[PDB]
Amino acid sequence: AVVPLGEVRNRLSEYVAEVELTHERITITRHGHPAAVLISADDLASIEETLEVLRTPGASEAIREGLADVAAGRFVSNDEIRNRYTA
Amino acid sequence: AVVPLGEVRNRLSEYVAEVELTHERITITRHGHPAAVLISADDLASIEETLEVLRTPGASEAIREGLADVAAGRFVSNDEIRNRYTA
Amino acid sequence: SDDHPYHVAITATAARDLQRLPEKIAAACVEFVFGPLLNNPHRLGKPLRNDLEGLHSARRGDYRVVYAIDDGHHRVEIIHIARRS
Amino acid sequence: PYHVAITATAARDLQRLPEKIAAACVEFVFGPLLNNPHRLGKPLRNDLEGLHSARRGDYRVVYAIDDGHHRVEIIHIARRSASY
Ligand SMILES: [Cl-]
Repeated sequence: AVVPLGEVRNRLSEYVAEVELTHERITITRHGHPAAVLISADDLASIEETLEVLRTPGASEAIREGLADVAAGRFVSNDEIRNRYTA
Repeated sequence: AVVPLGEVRNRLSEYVAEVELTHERITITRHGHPAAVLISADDLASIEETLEVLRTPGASEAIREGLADVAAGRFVSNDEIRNRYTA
Repeated sequence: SDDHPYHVAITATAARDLQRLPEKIAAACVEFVFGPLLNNPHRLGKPLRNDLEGLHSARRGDYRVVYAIDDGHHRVEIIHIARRS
Repeated sequence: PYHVAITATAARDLQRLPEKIAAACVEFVFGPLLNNPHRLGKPLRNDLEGLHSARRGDYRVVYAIDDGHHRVEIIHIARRSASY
């Protein structure tokens, strides 16, 4: 939603709860302009975690590979993995 | 900064301005529990565009090569670039 | 895990990742993946955005686990394990 | 308005691109971007702090703004739609 400052101001408690439970962003407007945004803490941290993933050197190309494994059901043995690591 | 909801409600304009001027994030806490984040629109837009760059194949290494060009002053002629793609 | 308990499914890609890591780091990741992660896949990670929507990522120690919560197959699909820095 | 400096990388980017996008990109770079570079683009974060990215059409323009010499350094030009 796009809500003017004073209206956000009057129902801040209500907008924060809505942002909390729907992850809808509230663009707070000042002078017909987008100044700040109410965003869910989970919403922001998932943007940031996506950034951390995407800046990892090989990550986007490997993820594409693992998704193709999923499509093929090319999964390895759990009991073999567990034996091989974890002492 | 971490701020309870009532104090945000009181000086929200000051908090929005502050968030706008620096790019500080206010973590809003309702009843002793984090709920939402006040972030600058330009700040949010800045991390969403960075996502777009990092998602683009080869962008990360191409940018390093371009920075290296700047470091060496390895620039091309503007007149030639216009020529090859204008009229 | 109860009633329709989930299980781990490790792609070839992620096993290759585990093999590429130092044995130490690989061990803790496997411990994390089959215990904490399998039990709270929604809580111990964050959903990803943009090209990566549908996926999650959980952070711990020197590693990042990128996974999918496949509810139709009652699976935690391990797609890629990468090193943190 | 600002001086423009086009890296060899960015020139090669233009060469790689479908001719129509390139011509549209160049027009953009020499006109509007050169007058309002702090506005048309958006600062980049994390490893890209110090850089700006602008987007329009199907092209994306990453650059640095050299205020101390009133100059725009074009670092990389990218195809917007491209993704893994
Ligand atoms: Cl196969």
